[PDB]
Amino acid sequence: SEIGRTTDPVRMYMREMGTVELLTREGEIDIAKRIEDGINQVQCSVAEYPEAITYLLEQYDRVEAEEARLSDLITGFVDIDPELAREKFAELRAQYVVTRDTIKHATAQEEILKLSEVFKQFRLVPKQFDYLVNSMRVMMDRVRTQERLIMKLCVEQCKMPKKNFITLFTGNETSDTWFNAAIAMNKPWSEKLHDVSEEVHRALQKLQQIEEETGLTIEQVKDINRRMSIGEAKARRAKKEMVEANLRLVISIAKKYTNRGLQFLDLIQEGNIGLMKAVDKFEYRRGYKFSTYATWWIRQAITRSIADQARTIRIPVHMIETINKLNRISRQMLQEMGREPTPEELAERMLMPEDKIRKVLKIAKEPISMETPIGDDEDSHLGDFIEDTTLELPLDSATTESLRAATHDVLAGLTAREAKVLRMRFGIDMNTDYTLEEVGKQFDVTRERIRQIEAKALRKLRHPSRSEVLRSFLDD
Amino acid sequence: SQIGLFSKICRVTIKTLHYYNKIGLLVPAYINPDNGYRFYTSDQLMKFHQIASLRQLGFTITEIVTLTQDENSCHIIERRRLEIQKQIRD
DNA sequence: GCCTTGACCCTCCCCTAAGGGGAGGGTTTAGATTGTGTGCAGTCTGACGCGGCG
RNA sequence: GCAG
DNA sequence: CGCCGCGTCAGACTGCACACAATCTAAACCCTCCCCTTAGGGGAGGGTCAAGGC
Ligand SMILES: [Mg+2]
Repeated sequence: SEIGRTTDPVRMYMREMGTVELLTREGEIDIAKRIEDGINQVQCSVAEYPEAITYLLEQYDRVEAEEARLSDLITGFVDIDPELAREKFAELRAQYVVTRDTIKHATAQEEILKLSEVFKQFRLVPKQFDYLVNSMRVMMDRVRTQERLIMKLCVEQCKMPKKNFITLFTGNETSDTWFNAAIAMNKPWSEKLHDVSEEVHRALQKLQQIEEETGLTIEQVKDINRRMSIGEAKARRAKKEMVEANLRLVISIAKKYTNRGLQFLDLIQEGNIGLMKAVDKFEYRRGYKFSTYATWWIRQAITRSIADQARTIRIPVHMIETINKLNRISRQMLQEMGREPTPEELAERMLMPEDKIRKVLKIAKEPISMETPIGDDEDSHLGDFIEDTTLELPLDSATTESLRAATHDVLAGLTAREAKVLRMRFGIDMNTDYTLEEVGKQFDVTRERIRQIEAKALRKLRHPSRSEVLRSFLDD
Repeated sequence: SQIGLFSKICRVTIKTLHYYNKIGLLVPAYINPDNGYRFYTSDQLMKFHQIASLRQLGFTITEIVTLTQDENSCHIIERRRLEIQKQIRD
């Protein structure tokens, strides 16, 4: 189509963004219903893992003795007072204790779905719900890379048929009777394989703890993890359908922030991040349109990024808000008084001390480019008028070397002991100076004798016999 | 009751409640873990009332910790009585 | 002169009780709003190279 | 803006 | 394969003087950490002062 005719990233963004038609009032409701359907689907899948609801039950047991409050674990109930939640946790507890004692296998496979759809009633907070899902995630991910290294324990031995190797591995999972038929195959590969049949043992039996740790076996929670992925990827592509359809809301908001130190695309990217938060935190059951909430989050993200990354030397958000308040107060006083308000009267229009306002006024200036043309000459820039102030003048370098030579003369006009006491007492010809105790430990002498030595040496160097070379280094 | 609402209930500043938590004198009932927000209950106002009642008698903070945690401690209040009598004379 | 030696003495860092004050960081904001606009610059000519394009 |  | 459009690449050298840029928006909560308040105390680290003996 129009592809290839522009390189501007903002034209490309707008062109690619406009291919998504907006949502109606009932479109947002459908998409939010799909999102919550995905998250309750992953809820009802993880309810198949019973240690999850035991964790939530012992969390309520923590709420029993005020380890937490109720608002931290449950945000509501669909089918907020502590009145209902007591019988709610009784409902989940009664289902758990009736599901515990049953071991069978079609007899014990409806009780789990009863558990899941009694647990569906809980509108969990993101904290606990995230905790359970990433917990079961890391559990089967470690045992799953364990299964994957059981497979690639054959690749170190040989290259092997996996399509013949998948028919064996599943379902026994407590023994090597699936591995016993591998030598009934006896193609060359399955020679090498069996010699590592010992170092697979500690792998192939250790998931046998989880075979009784969750109460389930690995193929059941395998399908549970698969339906977990289906549910969360269902919610993820539904949040994406609500983010992509409100990308013009971001632009309508972000055009109001344009020249405040950020490029247009920086603003709409930060607004996009805020919009993704707004989608994550939207409740359609409040009966409000998506624009009313999403505007709050988009405004937050955009103004926060302007506060953070629009200035070269960054000032905090508290000082950003103080500067904004000062500028608004000042443009009101300028309109009233008909002139610029002096910081003294600006200190009574605001209610801050006057030197605080003076330093706030000193803060706000932005650094000048060192390439600004001076007088718009464009052959003379600001940066070539800036001198290096850290250098020392070569007259001062010549003076320092002359002073070193003079000090060497004067200190050679002393005895070795006094010259050593002075060369250690100050840092002369050394990398460090020393205390009286360190110089005394160098001479196995207590500190006051070193002090006396150094005093008499300073007395000698003060004389008119040795000090006319040195006194010339003190400017009169 | 968040710390602002509670600080206005008991009519003392926020930093005072921060301090009373820091020294372990008056601990919030429930601290939200990630934010760190302090939330109090009525049975924290019940203890702050006792704290303020003792603090209007000049009891030093450690003396209040002892007065609230150690019972039958009338020798410390009598000691404080003798010290207050000395400061009234002075 | 060479040393010691106990007695002083200085500066500096941290501490006191019960919070005050501020800096600098987090967080949520629920009527509903859904495509950037400068009243921009555009105004330099000539040589050269390369690539769509008939 | 200017000087050669 | 020859041609037209488009992009890129240049365009004197020293000096003074002058002088930048100028519009452009949140608030109410909470948290931690740091430094401050009296009237000096306590102590490490490091000099200093008369005395005495070698
Ligand atoms: Mg000029």
